This record gives sequence, C-alpha cells and structure tokens, in this order.
Amino acid sequence: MSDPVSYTRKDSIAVISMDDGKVNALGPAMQQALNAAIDNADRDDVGALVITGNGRVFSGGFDLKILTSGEVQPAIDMLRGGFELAYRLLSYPKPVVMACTGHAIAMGAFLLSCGDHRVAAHAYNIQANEVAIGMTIPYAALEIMKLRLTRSAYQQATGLAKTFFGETALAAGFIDEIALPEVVVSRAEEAAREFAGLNQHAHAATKLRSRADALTAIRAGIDGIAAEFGL
Amino acid sequence: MSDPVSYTRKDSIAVISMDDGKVNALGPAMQQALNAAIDNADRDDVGALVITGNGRVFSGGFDLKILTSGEVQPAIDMLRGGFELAYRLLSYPKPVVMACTGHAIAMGAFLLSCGDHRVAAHAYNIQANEVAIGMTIPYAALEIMKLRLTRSAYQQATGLAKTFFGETALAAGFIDEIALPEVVVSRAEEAAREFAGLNQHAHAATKLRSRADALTAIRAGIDGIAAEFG
Amino acid sequence: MSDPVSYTRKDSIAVISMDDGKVNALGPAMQQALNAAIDNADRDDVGALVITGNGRVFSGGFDLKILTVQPAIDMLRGGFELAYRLLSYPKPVVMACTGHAIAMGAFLLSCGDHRVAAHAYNIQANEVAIGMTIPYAALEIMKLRLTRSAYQQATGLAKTFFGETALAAGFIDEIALPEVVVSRAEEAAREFAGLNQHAHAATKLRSRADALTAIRAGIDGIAAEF
Ligand SMILES: [Cl-]
Repeated sequence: MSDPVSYTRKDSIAVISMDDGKVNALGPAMQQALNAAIDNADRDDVGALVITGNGRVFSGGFDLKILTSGEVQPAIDMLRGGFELAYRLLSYPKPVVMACTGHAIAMGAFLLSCGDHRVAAHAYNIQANEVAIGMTIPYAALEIMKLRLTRSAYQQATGLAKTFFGETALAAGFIDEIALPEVVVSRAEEAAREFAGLNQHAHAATKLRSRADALTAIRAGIDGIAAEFGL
Repeated sequence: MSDPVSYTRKDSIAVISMDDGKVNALGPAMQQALNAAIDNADRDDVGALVITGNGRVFSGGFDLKILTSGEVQPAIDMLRGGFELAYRLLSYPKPVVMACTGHAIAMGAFLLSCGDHRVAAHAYNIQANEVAIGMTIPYAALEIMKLRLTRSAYQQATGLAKTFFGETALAAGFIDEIALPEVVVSRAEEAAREFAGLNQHAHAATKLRSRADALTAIRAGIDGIAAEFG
Repeated sequence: MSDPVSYTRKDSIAVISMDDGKVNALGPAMQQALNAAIDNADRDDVGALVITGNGRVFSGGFDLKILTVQPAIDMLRGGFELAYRLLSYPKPVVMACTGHAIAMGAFLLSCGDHRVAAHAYNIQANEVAIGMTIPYAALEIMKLRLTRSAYQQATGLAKTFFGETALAAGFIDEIALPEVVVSRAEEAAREFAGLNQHAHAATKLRSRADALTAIRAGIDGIAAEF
C-alpha cells in the first residue's frame, strides 16, 4: 500500500494513523512512514500524539515474510528499527495516546505498550505470540513488556504467549482504558487533548525518570540485536 | 496550628493523628510533630502504629507556601524532611497502618504509601499531582510509589498525574482496603491490633528484606535532593 | 507415606501428583520423590508437566519437625533447589493447586508457568506469623509473581490470599471449580505443549534471569544467614 501512515494535525494534537490495507506490519516501509509522521509532529510542536491502527488491527507485528525467510541483516535491521521506534515513543516529550483499533500482536503489542495511555475495545486481542510460532522474544521487547505488565502477566505474556483482551488486558497492564469500538479513536483524541493540558516540561522530565532503567535496557537490547542473530 | 499531631496509646497500638485544623500540610512543624509522636511510640515499644488524617483529608501534601515561595533552601529542606519521614516509616520495626481519612495528594500520597496496610473510603482521591501543576516528581517520591504501584499504574500516576480512588486505587496498589468513611479509623486500629500479634522480630527483618532496594533508592533520593534543584 | 508421589504420562504430558496421605510436607523424602518423578518426565521428553497436590492440600509446606540446624538448612536448600528446577524447567509447568498452599507449598506453587486453584483455597507465606524471617530464596520466588503491593503484604504481614484475591495478587493465574482444577491444569498443559519448546525454554529463562540469579544466591546463603 502506497501511503501506509497518515499524519493530521488537529489543534493541540497530531493524529498518526496506520493503514497499509493489510495488517499494518511494522516492516521497513511502515517504520519509515511512522518515523516521518513523528518527525512532522516534532516540527509542528504538537501538544500530544494519537497513534491509531485501521479498521481491522492496531498492528499484526513485524513483517512476517522478512522474519520467516531466515534472512539475517534484513531481520536485524527491521528489529532494530522497531525497537528504536519504541525507544523514541517511550521517551517522547509529549503525551502519547494509543488508539488500539484492532488486535495488537508481537511488535504491534510492543508499539502499543509505548503509549502513555492506551485505549482499546473489549474484544481486541493483545499478545506477544513469538513463542507460539517459534521465536525467542528479543531482550528489547521483554523490557518494553516488563515496563507495563504486572509481574504475573509478564510471565505468562512471554513464556506462554498468553492472549489478553478487555478486562484481562486492563488488569495485566496491556491497556489502560476500554471503550466501545466506535469511540476508541475519539476517546483517544479526547484523552490526548486532556494530557496536552499537563505541564509539558514536567511531563517530559517525569516520564523519563519513570522509565530510566527500561530505556537503558532497551538501548542495550537494540545494540545486542545482531548478537542475538549470532553475529 | 501549633499542635498538629496527637498521640494516644491504646494497649498494643499507638494512634497518631494529624489535625492542623486545615489540610494537614506536611511542612517542618508537622514533620517534627509526627517525628515526635513516632519517638513516643519508640519509647513505649508499642506493638503497632496507626497514623490518621483529620475529618477532611489525610494530607494535602507539602506546605504550598514554602514549596512555591521561590526560596530554594527552605523548599529543599522541607522535601528532605518529608522523605526522611517516609524512609523512617518504611523501615519502621513495627507494623504501620494508615487510616486515609480523606484525600491524599502529593506528599500526602507518598506518606500514605509508607504504611504496611492502608485503608481508605471509596471516594477518597489519591494522586501525585506534581505534573499537573508543573513540578517534576522528586526521585525519592518516585521510589516510594515504585515500591507499591503496579507497573502500569506507576506510569500513569507519575507522568500523567492520574487520580486513583476506590477500586482503581486497590488495583493500582495505592491502597490495600476500602471501608466506609465512618469506619476507616476503627478498621485501621483493628488491623494494627492484629498485626501486633505477628512475630515482631520476623516482621521487622522481613519487611526490610522486602524493601531493600527501595530503601537504598529512597536514601539516594534524599541525598541527591539539593542536586535536583542545584 | 511410603510412596508420596505418583507419575503418569498422558497425551503429550506428565502428571505428577503429591499425596503423602497427609498435607504433602516438603521434607527430604518428598523432595527426593518429586525429583525422581521429574526425572521420569525428563527421560520421557514430555511436552509439559502438571504437578498436583492431593484432595486436601496442595502442600502445607516444609516438615516443621525438622525446621524447628544442619537438617533444617539441608531441607531448605533442597526445597529451593526444587523450586529452581521447576522455574527453569525447559517445558511448560502447570500447577494444579488442589487445596491450600502454605509457606514452601506457596513457594512451590509460585514456580509453575500457569497455576490453577479453586475459590476456597488459601495461599499464604505464614513465616512472619509463626516467628520466622522469610528466606531470601523464598522472597525472590514471590517477588517474581506478586504485584508490588501484594508482595509487601504477603511477606511482612503474612497475608492470606484466596480465589479472586489470589488472582489479583498474582499467587494464581486461574480459578476453577474444585472438581475441575486438575482437568483444567491438564488442558492448559496440553495447550502449552503446542508452543514451540525451544522458544518457550529460551524465553522463560530470559523472563526470569535476575530472579534465577537471586534464588541461586538465596540457596548459597541459606547457612550464612539462618
Ligand atoms: Cl506489578
């Protein structure tokens, strides 16, 4: 799909929407488009970001074709880019609100877990499915999940590839708020406009303090990706 | 008011009540009065402590006048003393039960978070409001919250200044028990009496083990308080 | 009793049941019998393990006669080695909590990848109530599963959990009716045996790395601090 990310500034917020016409795979093209959209948000100096998926998914994860192939450097580059995007969003100086508009799997769940506030509908599944399909979870991904999940949810989400949704996702720490499907996006935008009213300097400084060790470990995980591939 | 804390021994427990006639601001006078009451508990060798607020709040937090007066050293000194009190309570060798008798804001919430057991009523708001009013949360306060809040509640409580109460406070780890307003204090006292029946030596040793990293992090936060402002 | 652990292979899984006829005390004999049953699972290369208690308890904990110095140290080290063996097990481990789980019984329960109990069953580290400081190895096992605030109360206040409160605390993962705790555990185990074994084993070690290091330290330190 020709333009997998849209960027729209609406007063105090920017809305960044993923729709590649498929499952919003976080391959190189999608990552480039997402980074370009956040660059726009930087230039526009917005009060808050909203990131959404499409009518089917938030994101189904990395480009599975690149993963299943066995190619080495392309996979390393895709994983590094995905986790760098996570680092960028977790450290973002403005509030970031995720509109989880469908299921969020693997890198989709990791991306979702970078929002300051995360809104989903009851039925939307959130899952690190890596272990179910033969992939060991990268250290950077573990650190992203560890930052948000309860101790017991973290255990099951990782080693057992547990699927969460609705009340179990809320209790686990995979999402912060449940809304009806037709208002997930509007509620995300409402929340973003509210958070834009927080003191930006204090928000930016405090969120970094509240994530310092995780960010350091994510950085280490990004640096270590090639070694995870035996290089 | 000049006499903001009362101390009452009731057999196996001591009840320490904050009431400055207003919102129990945790300025130097209140901190000294709380410390004096805890000194009394030390001398009495009580089985457990109960700390309460007044009829309208647990505590609204630090003295707002001192906090925003522009005079840096008095503000630093007040924060230091507040976090020192938190350290003292988190490491206290007897069970400590908090009766959250109204809202608990900022340092009020941090103080609340030092209790082994914390009781509130459903409508009582518990909130680190720093970011909403333009303040970065001090490291010592972050570490206090980090010890009690779930991973996701910690994120929202801090960077988003989220308000918690009732079920969300329970789920988050900002409180351990919700009771009707009229029985918050008596529930806290009853719980304290039961905890006084635990083995004190094992309680004191176990709680320190269960808080070891938090305590060193809080101590670092206290030692680095001036550097936070310069 | 004379034969306190049973081992049965069914489908892709092994079911290991503790029943010493009493409260499944985790003394040296029970630990040896459990280790031998896990050996069977190793030899059979099973897809997953289910560990159950008996009709009255999961386990009441250590043999108190021994705990109340060298025999005590040895029993504690052995119990925490058993915990370590299960926490690091290369196949999914499902616990069928068939009654209460107290002290070492709760620590053992907390080593399962998935833990199923009935609403009524109490789970508690009662050490502080009975005059014992909780060992570091036990603290680290609990710290891996309990929420921040449940961890505080479970330890220093010897809080008892059950059903929805155990679920919220992270002392269990699933509640089932008493009569289906074991069958649900087996169903979960069959499901988990379908996960990729290599990825499961590698990922669980990563998700538990710091805890395993700290539990090893806790085992090593059992004597130095008794
Ligand atoms: Cl947690």
